[PDB]
Amino acid sequence: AEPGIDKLFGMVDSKYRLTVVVAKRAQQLLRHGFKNTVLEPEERPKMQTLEGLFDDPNAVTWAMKELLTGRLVFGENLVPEDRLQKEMERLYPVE
Amino acid sequence: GRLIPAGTGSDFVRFTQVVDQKTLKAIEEARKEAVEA
Amino acid sequence: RVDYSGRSVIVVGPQLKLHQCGLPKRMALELFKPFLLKKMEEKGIAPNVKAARRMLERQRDIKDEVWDALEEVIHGKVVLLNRAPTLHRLGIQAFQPVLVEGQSIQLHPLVCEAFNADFDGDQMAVHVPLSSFAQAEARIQMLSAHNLLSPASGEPLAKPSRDIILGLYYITQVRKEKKGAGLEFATPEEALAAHERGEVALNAPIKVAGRETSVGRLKYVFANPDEALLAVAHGIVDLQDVVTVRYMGKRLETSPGRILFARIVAEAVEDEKVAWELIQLDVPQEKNSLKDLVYQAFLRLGMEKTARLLDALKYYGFTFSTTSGITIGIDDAVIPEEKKQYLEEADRKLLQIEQAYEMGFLTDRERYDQILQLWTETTEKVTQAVFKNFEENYPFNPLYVMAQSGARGNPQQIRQLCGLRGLMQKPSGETFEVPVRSSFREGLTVLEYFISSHGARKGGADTALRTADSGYLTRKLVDVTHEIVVREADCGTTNYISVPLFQPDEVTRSLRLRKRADIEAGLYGRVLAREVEVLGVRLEEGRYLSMDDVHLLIKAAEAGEIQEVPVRSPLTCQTRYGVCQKCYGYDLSMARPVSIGEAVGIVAAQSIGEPGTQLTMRTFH
Amino acid sequence: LSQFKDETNPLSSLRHKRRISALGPGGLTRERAGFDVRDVHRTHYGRICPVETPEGANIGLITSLAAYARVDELGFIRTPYRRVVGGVVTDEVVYMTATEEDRYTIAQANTPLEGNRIAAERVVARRKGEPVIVSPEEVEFMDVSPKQVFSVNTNLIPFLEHDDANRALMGSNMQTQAVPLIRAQAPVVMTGLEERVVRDSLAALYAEEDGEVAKVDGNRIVVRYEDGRLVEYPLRRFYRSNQGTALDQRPRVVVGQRVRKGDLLADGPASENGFLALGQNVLVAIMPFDGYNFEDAIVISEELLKRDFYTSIHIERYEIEARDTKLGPERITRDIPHLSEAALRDLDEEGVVRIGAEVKPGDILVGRTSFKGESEPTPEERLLRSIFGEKARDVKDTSLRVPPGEGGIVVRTVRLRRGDPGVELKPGVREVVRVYVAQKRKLQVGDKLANRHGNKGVVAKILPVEDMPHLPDGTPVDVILNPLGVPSRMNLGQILETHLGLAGYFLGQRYISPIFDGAKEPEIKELLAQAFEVYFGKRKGEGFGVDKREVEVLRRAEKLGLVTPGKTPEEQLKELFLQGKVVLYDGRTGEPIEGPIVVGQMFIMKLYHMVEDKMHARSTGPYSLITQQPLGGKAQFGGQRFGEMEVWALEAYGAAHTLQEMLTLKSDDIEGRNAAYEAII
Amino acid sequence: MLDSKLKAPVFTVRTQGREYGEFVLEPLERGFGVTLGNPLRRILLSSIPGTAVTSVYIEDVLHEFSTIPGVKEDVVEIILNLKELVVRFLNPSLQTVTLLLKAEGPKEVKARDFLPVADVEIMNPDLHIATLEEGGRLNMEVRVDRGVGYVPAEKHGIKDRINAIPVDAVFSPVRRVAFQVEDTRLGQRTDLDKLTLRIWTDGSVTPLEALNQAVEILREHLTYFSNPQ
Amino acid sequence: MLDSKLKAPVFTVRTQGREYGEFVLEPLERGFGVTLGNPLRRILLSSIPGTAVTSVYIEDVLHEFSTIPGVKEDVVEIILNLKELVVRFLNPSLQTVTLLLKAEGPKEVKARDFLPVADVEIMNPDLHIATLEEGGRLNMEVRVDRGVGYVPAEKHGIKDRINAIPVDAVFSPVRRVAFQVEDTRLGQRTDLDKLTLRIWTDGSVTPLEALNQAVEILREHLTYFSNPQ
Ligand SMILES: [Mg+2]
Ligand SMILES: [Zn+2]
Repeated sequence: AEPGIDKLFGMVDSKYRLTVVVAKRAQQLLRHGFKNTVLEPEERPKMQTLEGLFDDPNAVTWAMKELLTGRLVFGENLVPEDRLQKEMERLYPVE
Repeated sequence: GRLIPAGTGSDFVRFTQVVDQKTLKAIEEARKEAVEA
Repeated sequence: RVDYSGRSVIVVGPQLKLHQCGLPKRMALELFKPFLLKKMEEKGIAPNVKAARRMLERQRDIKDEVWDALEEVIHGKVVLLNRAPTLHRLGIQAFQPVLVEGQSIQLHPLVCEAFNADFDGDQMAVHVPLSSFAQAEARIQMLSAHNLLSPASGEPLAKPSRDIILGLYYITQVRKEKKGAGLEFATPEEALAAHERGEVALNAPIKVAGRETSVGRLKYVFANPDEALLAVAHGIVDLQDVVTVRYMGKRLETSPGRILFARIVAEAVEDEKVAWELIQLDVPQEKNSLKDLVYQAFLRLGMEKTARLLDALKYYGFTFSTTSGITIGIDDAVIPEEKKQYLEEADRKLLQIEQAYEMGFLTDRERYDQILQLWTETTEKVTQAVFKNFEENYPFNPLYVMAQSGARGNPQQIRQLCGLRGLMQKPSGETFEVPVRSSFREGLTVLEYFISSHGARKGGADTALRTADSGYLTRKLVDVTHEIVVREADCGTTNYISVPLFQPDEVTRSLRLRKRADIEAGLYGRVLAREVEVLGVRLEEGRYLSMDDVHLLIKAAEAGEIQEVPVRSPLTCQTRYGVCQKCYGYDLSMARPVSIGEAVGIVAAQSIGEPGTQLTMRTFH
Repeated sequence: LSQFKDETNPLSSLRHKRRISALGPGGLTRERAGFDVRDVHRTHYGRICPVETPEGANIGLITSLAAYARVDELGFIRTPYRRVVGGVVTDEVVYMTATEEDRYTIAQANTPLEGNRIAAERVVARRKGEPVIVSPEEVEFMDVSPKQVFSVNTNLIPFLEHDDANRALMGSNMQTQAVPLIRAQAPVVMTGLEERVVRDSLAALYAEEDGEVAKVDGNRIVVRYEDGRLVEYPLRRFYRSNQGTALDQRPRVVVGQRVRKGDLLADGPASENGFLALGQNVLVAIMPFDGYNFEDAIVISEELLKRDFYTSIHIERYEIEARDTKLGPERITRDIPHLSEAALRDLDEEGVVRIGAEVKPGDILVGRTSFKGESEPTPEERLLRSIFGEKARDVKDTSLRVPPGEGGIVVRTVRLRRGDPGVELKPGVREVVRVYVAQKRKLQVGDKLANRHGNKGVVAKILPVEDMPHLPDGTPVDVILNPLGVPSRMNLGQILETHLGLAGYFLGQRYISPIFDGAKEPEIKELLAQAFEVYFGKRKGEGFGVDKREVEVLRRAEKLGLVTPGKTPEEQLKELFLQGKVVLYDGRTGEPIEGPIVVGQMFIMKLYHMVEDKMHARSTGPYSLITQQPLGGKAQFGGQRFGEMEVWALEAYGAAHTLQEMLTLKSDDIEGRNAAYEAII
Repeated sequence: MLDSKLKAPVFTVRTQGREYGEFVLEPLERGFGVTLGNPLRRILLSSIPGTAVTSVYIEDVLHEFSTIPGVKEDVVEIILNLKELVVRFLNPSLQTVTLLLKAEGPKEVKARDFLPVADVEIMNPDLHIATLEEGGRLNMEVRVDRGVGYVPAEKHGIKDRINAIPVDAVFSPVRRVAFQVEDTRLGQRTDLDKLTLRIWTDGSVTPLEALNQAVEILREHLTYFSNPQ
Repeated sequence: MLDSKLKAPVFTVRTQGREYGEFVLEPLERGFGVTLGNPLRRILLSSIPGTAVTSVYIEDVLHEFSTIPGVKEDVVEIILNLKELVVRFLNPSLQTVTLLLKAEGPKEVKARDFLPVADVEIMNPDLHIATLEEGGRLNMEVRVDRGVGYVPAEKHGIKDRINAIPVDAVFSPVRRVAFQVEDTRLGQRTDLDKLTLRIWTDGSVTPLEALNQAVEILREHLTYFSNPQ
């Protein structure tokens, strides 16, 4: 199947929450730029024509791999709706 | 052709958000700036 | 009609994993055309978008670099597949495409059950999730390997089908051969020696009804696990033979095959001791033993870990199936001699009924109704006859193992080849007076055929008319039930239903335990309305009762401590449009509590519409 | 009532030539009622097959008639029956109406007979629709033949007798879908009507009276009768069948040859030698492979493709009209206005494509030209044209190209200008241009083959002759059929054919097992006995005995109960063989397959590929004018329907967006699908 | 040598032509004949190379589905007959040889009617190409090549003459392999494997030659286990 | 080299001890991984020589089913434990070596309690032979030999001492072989064989060493096809 799916399911209160989180996370992973991730370091996304998944294959496979770590935070009302898109634009550049 | 009332279309999860600790600090730096003069 | 779709003939993809499915590259191409176009541009293959388009307008103009591109685009994306009548949610599952050459679409064997699909030409359609969200849901909650347990019953649907069982079975069943002289090893030391040499001779088999150890156990003892199979490889012991082996702790008298099965699972999931806990190597492994294996593996080890074992079983089953050399042969359908006697016995028994009528004793009718019960009994007699034959003389008959294995075979079917199929009904419904004495093995004659034909069409026409009504039943059930959805917080209205464990009138009035299955149907994954102290354990209030708990309550009622059970149910929910977590229960496709937001309404409506196609339909009212 | 002839193959057309439908005038039987009509009635005997009806909604209402069943002057299916006078049977056959048949006590042909005598005291007969055990003194009439009970189409089945009437239907209908193979073979085992099917049908070309052969062209056999006269008999070389199957008459008689009155001069589309032939007899092992034959999959040996065994020629006519528009006639020329001459190569004759040209998807089959926009097309694009290079020829490229899916080689073309022959062109129609194209369809994994019994299935894998199951003597099996498909369904007849076949292979002979009187288990075990000597006899003389493997499998055979313990391996294998199964080694390991496995000459045909077969796949494409939903077109495939049942499937899951997608971006969201595409891009 | 090494596989051969060749090898320890015979068989059928008709050119015919007058056999039958034609060249210098043939009138055309070529030999002389009645024209150019395996006419595609038509490639020289492992008796220990594999060949190459190539492909493959990583 | 020869079997290894060792080798043309893996396996289990306990002698015990007092473990368990004992001699001169051991009283007997032998080494020292409480007699003579494959105690039969009991022969240092043939992708042609065979070993020899021996036994055997007759 797909990496720690159970581990993932366990993080959320609802199944359908783990779908919303990953989907929205993948959204922004493209929009603000792709390096928005929190895990470029030692071991991260990879593909083999050459190992280059490091740039833009599957957004969603990333989101999950990050969410499986404890860096992201998904709340019902975490950060004010419009003001986020503004500060994310400011900090994450190749749009 | 509207979103389904049931599923992800749940009002329970329609609205959800994700943030990196990096943007966490950024958003309240915005709040710190709220201090006038 | 959807914009990114496509359909072709499907074909079994044995090596393929649950996870994936083989999709024709040629199809992937115009399927993922726009997605390819830009990665074309992202790499030197083409300067741009319109360039890339004309670059692919023809077939001969494709550089093999393009495939490399397409394959790269499809890296972690998944498509949806859909069979002919979509009857339940699983009638559409998601998988990872593994581009392949040719026209046909490679489908995994295990999911062939979910979509009723055989490979006689059934074609499956395929769609593509375009938004990042659409794919998110598609592979998280709609991929195949994530939905292993049925929404109808908390019983596995990824159950080793026709071949896999057949295989996994043959490897684990033990054999028995000849009792000529004494079978007493249990006590004499002269018995171990004498019957060890006598076995060396031609009188005692390696497999003999000796109660503690047949000389087969006497001769061979294997220290380490591997040791056992090596001897097998060298032609010392066959897999189905009875020998003695040493595991983690005690000397276990178990055959080679059964010991190998152990490893297969033990390896599938490495938690070797957790592998031994949930398996029964004490028996040949039927579809049920496996179905159970899957289930508990699903509850104990985890979803994906389960998927693994599934393909693991799939692979060895298929393999060992090929080697076993099981094959149908005219001589394999064995006709019991007993047939001639049971026939001849009911034969004269008919003469008497005619001798009775010829006198004036029995009414026109009485004769008829008496002759029919003559056959209906005689026929059922030959049927236990044939099986007993196989049971005692040919444990490994080809025809028979498929039937006794979760694999292909029906008791009333075997009867038409080895025994005989005899009573066929007239056009109207009044069965025929004369039976069909022949079997399929021997010439079903000219007439007996015609006679049987009548009942054929009524069934064929029945399937066609119910086939559309299974659609009838569903529409009506979804029209009423669609709005119903799990939206909640434990609805506070505690009004509950009590599930009976005993039935009144089968016989006038005697109280008795309801059917195991039925009871499971009533309490599985339910939420206890009020606490119940039963056999020693204190079932907590609101606790979701696992299958294991519904197994305790039954043993308890067996003992005599409970006759009903307090459980929250949709029948009594407060939430006007909707149903809550506590009132629904467990069964999401997952065996955990129901997740808020599941479209229960439909999930229900479907589970009742599909089976519907199996129920007889003569006239509505 | 009148419909396209179905000539997938002759047998077919024959059937469609004589099938009695319910539905029609409307006065007789509309579809509303049916269950009483749909069922088989006691009278349907010898009058209508009980097997031929169509699987599906329309069942029991549409059906072909029986073997001898014939319409007396006014439409009452009656049939032939002999006259048995006392305990004496006769040849005077009475074509008896349906009604008169009830007045007499009729008997079945299966009744032991010496010539004119009836041989057993209690012997079956049937008064009126009801089976009755009558005495030789009451037998007034007897059945002509078991054959008159069913239809032609069914009578072609070997041991119909051992097959469940339900899946024998499948067998009957399957032959109706048999595709003519360049290499046609008759069945190793036939019923007996193959011969008269091709003759009553008009497949092969027979000889009027006796004589000798003058010329034997690939296109004509001018025979010369002994009457002092000679006639030229043309042969429909390669003709298109309404459905697209090849109908070629290919000679079978050499120059200067004796001709029997009524002897095959040329064979029909599918006849080998006057015999009906569809599909080819192939040696088959009946066991389980990896999963390659899991529910109903067929594993095939590459070796079958090496030989030109399952191969069939196809042909399709592409047409295009030169239309008369008020904007200017659609010229049909070699001129293709906008980009390359590389495409014009095969457009040899100016305009049409050259014969013998290899046309692949997307090549110009024909070219035509129409005008677009009114005088001033694009204000922006007119600028671009002035800029980069003013090459102004305002005509549009509307040219018949090869639709996706495929074409082959062009074999014939027809160009009917406005109308001077004796052809009337439709109004507006300036001229028509057809282009017949043909192609070879090799056997491949997508294809579907099925024996006459009913075993239907699709090729899942083409294995290298290198590793599939091979017999002791190096001859390997061509196709590996999965046992499991035999118990559920009930047609042992296929397992009986395979057996009789095994004999026919080593005995180099073919047989004819009638419908219910044919071969009988002892006679077949007998032929196998003769076979054992050709298979193992030569083995003795050639120099060698039995393998370690061969003995090993015998060990797992006696422990099984197929061989009488104590006998010798050469005697044990004979036993084993008589049972129809022989020892087989893996091929991919050399080791043997624990336990004997049956193998033999089973006849298997290949089925016709519908226009569906064409694996559709669509990205983006046309849309409908009023309802804007994806629409199948000339150079783009057309979308798949997402129906209610499929909606609920997703509804059931939490697929919220995926379902929204299916209803918006992918099908109806006009602005959606556009911004969708671009975004993806 | 005298004891363990002199007791060595006695390679014995029995070859009667280029088509059949038996090969016995007899003391082999335990389950070795199998270990040997099987791989060799697998090699013997897939890896050995040979010759096959790769292209054809009838001078007045344009497509493969054409019927030629005076000729009883249609192009599809003839091109088929050619597939069964077996040729043999003697050296690498001969990669692609074009055989030529033209027969007019009343004679039955056979494979030997092809004009001889220096280093090429036709083992299939009496094969039947066609039957010409009178005014029977037949002028064809058939290309022959040396390759391996099966190659569909659709995969290569010939380019001799624009009106020529490709044909399917039937390359393996080996027709069938068979190997038997029967016990043999050696002084004190009876358990012994005896491998005798029988090879059949179209004639292009010989059983012995085939086998030799076989064993080398195996050896070459066993060397590929040299540089770890 | 660059095209067909540089595209050569990339022999990759993953060995993490002397017991387990993976071996991958891809691209292999068609159905070759199988043609290779199968024989090698067959060799890996039968041909590679080793050492196993072939005979035992307890001084007061007469039959194998005897129970010895003071000793918690019955003869059948101990003779079983001995099958798990792995020894290694350094040279041919050592065909049959008899290891000796006697322990009295309260100590737990282990494989190291065996009196050392000049050219023999016990790799299985801490293995557990038995538990002696007090007045515990234990004087045993265990015969060790070097052979190949599996040999049932019934097939050989001990002749050391009349009261001795034979043991089943655990010889191949290799415990289990496994080879997988999964497809691999190479540019143009997809059909490709990838062979990765996993070898397990008791520790005596190594997976790599085993495999190498294996391949040579095959090669050596391929040469026995040299002198016809
Ligand atoms: Mg089907
Ligand atoms: Zn509630």
